[PDB]
Amino acid sequence: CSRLTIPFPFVIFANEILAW
Amino acid sequence: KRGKYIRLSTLYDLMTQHWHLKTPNLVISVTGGAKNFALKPRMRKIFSRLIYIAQSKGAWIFTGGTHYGLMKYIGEVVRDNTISNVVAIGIAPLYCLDNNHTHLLLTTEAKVRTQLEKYISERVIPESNYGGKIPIVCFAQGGGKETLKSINVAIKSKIPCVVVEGSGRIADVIASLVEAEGTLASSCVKESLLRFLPRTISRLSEEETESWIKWIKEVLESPHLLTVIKIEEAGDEIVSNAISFALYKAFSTNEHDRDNWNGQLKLLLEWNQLDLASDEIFTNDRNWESADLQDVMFTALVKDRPKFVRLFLENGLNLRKFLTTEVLRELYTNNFSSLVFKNLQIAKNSYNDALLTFVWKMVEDFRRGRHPLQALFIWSVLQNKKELSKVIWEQTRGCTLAALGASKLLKSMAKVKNDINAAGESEELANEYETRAVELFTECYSNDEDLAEQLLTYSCEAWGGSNCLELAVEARDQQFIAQPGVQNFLSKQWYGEISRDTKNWKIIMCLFFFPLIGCGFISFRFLYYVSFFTSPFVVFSWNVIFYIAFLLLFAYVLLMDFQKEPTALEIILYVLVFVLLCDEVRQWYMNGSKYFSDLWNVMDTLAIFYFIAGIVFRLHSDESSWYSGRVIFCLDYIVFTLRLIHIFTVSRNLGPKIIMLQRMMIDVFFFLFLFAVWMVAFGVARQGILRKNEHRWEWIFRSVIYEPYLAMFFPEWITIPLVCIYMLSTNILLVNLLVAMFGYTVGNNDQVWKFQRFFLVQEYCSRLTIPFPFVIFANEILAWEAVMKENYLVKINTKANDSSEEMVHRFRQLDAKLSDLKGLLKEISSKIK
Amino acid sequence: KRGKYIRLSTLYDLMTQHWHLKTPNLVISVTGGAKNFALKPRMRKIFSRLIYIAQSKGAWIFTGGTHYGLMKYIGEVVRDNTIS
Amino acid sequence: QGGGKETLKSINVAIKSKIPCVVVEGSGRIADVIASLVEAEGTLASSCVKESLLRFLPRTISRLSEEETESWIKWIKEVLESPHLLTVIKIEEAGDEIVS
Ligand SMILES: CC(C)CCC[C@@H](C)[C@H]1CC[C@H]2[C@@H]3CC=C4C[C@@H](OC(=O)CCC(=O)O)CC[C@]4(C)[C@H]3CC[C@]12C
Ligand SMILES: Cc1cccc(COc2ccccc2C(=O)N(CCCN)Cc2cccs2)c1
Ligand SMILES: CCCCCCCCCCC
Ligand SMILES: CCCCCCCCCCC
Ligand code: NA
Ligand code: NA
Repeated sequence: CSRLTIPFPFVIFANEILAW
Repeated sequence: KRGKYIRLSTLYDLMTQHWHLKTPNLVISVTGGAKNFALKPRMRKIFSRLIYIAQSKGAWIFTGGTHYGLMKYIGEVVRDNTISNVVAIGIAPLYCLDNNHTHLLLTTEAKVRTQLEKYISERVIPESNYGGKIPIVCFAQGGGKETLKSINVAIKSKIPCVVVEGSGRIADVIASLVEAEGTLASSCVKESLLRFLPRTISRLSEEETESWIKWIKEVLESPHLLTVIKIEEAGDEIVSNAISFALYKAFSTNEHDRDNWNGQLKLLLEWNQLDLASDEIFTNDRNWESADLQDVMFTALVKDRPKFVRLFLENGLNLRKFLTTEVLRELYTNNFSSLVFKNLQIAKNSYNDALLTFVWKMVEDFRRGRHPLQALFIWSVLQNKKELSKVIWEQTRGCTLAALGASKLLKSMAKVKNDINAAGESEELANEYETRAVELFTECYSNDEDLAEQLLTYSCEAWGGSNCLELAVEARDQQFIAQPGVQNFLSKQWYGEISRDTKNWKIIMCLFFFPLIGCGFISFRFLYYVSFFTSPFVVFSWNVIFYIAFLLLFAYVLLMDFQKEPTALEIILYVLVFVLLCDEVRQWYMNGSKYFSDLWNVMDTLAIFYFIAGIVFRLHSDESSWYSGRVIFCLDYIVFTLRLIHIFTVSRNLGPKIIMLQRMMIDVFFFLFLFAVWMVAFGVARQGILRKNEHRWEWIFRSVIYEPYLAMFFPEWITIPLVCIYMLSTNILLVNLLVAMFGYTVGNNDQVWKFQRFFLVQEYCSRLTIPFPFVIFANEILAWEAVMKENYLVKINTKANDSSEEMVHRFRQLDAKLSDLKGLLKEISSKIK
Repeated sequence: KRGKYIRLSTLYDLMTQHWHLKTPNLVISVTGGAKNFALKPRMRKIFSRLIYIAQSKGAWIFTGGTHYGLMKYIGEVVRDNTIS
Repeated sequence: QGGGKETLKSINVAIKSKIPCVVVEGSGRIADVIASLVEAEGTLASSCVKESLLRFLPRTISRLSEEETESWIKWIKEVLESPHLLTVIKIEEAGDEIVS
């Protein structure tokens, strides 16, 4: 999941919770 | 952001009409501006359960809205509950204001606070739970003059009950001056209050210190308005055990509700006061007819009081009469949570079974418009009512069946990944309905086996449309099926009307010699042949014996026969293959296009369709396709023998090894698939390197697949990385081989194969009970387990022995005995004076 | 199916000679027509062990034969022991 | 096991007339009374029937006359004339085989 989120042929195209 | 403030020196309408809602409860916390307040782990817990109670009942919490000690802790628990409604109204060298109260109304302030809360106690309410009257409670935990007159002006002026506890300065005083009758104890206020808070008396005059004795002694003029949260109450639900007992005291001592037993019940039902409602209401000196216990029952179901549903049933309430046609539809759309019903949509669509379709349609026809007890049970199972559904289960008629249908309905609603908290709870509740149906059925099987096995196959009167066995295989309830009652049932369904005590070989030798059945050789249970040859152990033994003789005759046809004409041997080879196909088409039902997904049952059909093509090539009369009809018979002879090898493989390892096998079968099929992928890529590499560079046809695409198997059955610098291919292709294929070996291990093991041994034998018993050559020729027990359930519920209830050895009754039964000795010591001193 | 009834305002021979057997034990449960009866888990157990004892010793259990509270519970444990 | 006038004279006409033994237990209205008036010798306890029976069932006394309420004291005290015909299934007997 830390790779690119786009398929192979298209690689060339590219404090409120601490209170909880 | 919010927080409203009003400067102040008639009031109530400016906050219930302009601002917010009505009060079913109202709590008063009085400490005053104590800048210090020792919050223990206990006092942090008492005033955190209290705001959860005000969150549940919807109360107002009047306190002094300044940012010190308790009142800044009460404020910061309120914003903790609005993070995870509560209306904490605040009324107040110099104190700073508290930035956590919802509405602020700022010594000089404790008269408008009293005359407000004395007005809310004055009101008359048409909802009328507490006789109307809006329940007012006043807490107390600390010392000082201000919290002493707050208890005074509560109790003396009107009747709000007051709750204190034994941790503090003067709330410990009144916690000590209530277990004592000394004719108002005219100077024990001085004999208390000095030895437990010695520094406050030497700070003021005597005439006001005696006024504190006048203050305290008029609190104790009514001890029915004074509940004490004692220190030894080391458990949850002790604030509400004190608030409800304070509200029950003030309600029942009105001297008006002697005829109103029902108003005491609805009060004691809203709070979960079971052990108070049993001994103060249902004691048979009070007169109730068990006819007005029905609207109180419908409230005990919807607010999830499971202990009160049980108390209403055991005091006399016919649940069959109560569950009318409209109560179930005031329950499936009015009191059905939409998060479950949205989750019922996803379970019905993504993991669809025959039981869910009856459940999804019976939820719908109540929300759109007869076994009523089993509709209330599904209502309380779908919503994961953990302990209410255990009460309705004991009132159902088919109790082993409904414990399995609930265990399947939850196991399908726990297959939804929409919320893994609700899917983790309902899987846990399903695992204790399967356990509930194991130990009920072993109780039924420790009685006579002919009635418990009458109950396994009960026609259910359309519960879900299935018996207890069908509802346990589809649920994959491995614990219900691995129990010895169900395994003994199947081994009698497989041995048939033959007894299991005859021998194993004694059955087989009666196949080869029919007149041994008519003697006393076999000990089954006038024409015993139709009983012997219908048991599926004999049908399986004859079908394998026929299948070997079919293969020994197909070997004679292939070698000695088969010259040019299909003579009398080969025609009956069709007829023996035809009954191997006629039974397949009559078993081609119930497939769902998934019966053929195992490579040993699609192999059965593809061995005949590759054999029927051998009868096509047989009747062509030319030598160019007669021999092509022999090589398709000889290749099909190996397919028919591998099915015999697979029959011997399964039927020997049908036991503990049936999990190791058939997991290793799909693990070797994956290795052989990866080996076939590698042999294809070895074929392209070997064809691309060798000759015939551009001289090709569809010769290539049919040879490259087979040239490495014919290979199985210039060195400048590339020869050394050719070995690094054989050190990589050996590695990645040997790992797939060893994964196939040891993959059965990784992944209670007795109930895994006992479910599979049950599922395979019941799959074979669901075939025809006639051998291969003859396929062309073709509420009295629910009353019994109601007795068996009550014997079972006695077993699990009297298993509270390690909780009876917890001596919390014996820690307090001598406290009444030592106080029996205590009071007699005191009165004998009064006589000799 | 069964269940015999006699309207009544010397008696014993008309049930040991015409009807059934002799008594090694004889239990008397007296509550009267209490229309309400709080059956706890304990009182459900005391009056279920008792009928098992009368099953073992072969007793007669005289009670008020009306369908209310204990006497309808005593009756329905009796048919539970004739089922098991 | 329960209360009322009828189960009180049933214990009476059992014990007084002939000798069948009587078994009570401590869960009920007046069977809890005689479960409390057997661990006590007070020379027949001439008014402890009033010192019992009121603090543990307070609504049945204010439904009838006094001369029959004193007759209930006459009813209860002739039960206790023979305490060898009065077994109590006590509450702490949390186990099987306590009826027999
Ligand atoms: C030359 C041929 C004709 C003579 C040899 C006969 C055998 C090939 C046949 C007759 C006895 C048969 C067996 C009879 C008993 C067994 C065990 C039986 O397994 C069980 O009993 C499991 C118990 C259960 O499933 O509940 C399954 C069939 C099987 C292997 C049969 C497989 C084939 C057998 C060995
Ligand atoms: C090539 C071919 C095609 C169709 C049918 C056959 C004859 O197959 C049998 C022979 C003897 C006994 C039982 C069978 C037989 O039907 N089984 C094998 C039983 C053991 N796994 C099919 C199955 C039953 C349950 C799951 S699978 C052969
Ligand atoms: C379970 C043992 C069965 C032994 C086989 C019986 C004899 C088969 C051959 C009979 C001709
Ligand atoms: C380049 C070949 C190296 C030898 C391979 C040995 C594999 C043995 C597999 C036995 C399971
Ligand atoms: Na290789
Ligand atoms: Na290899």
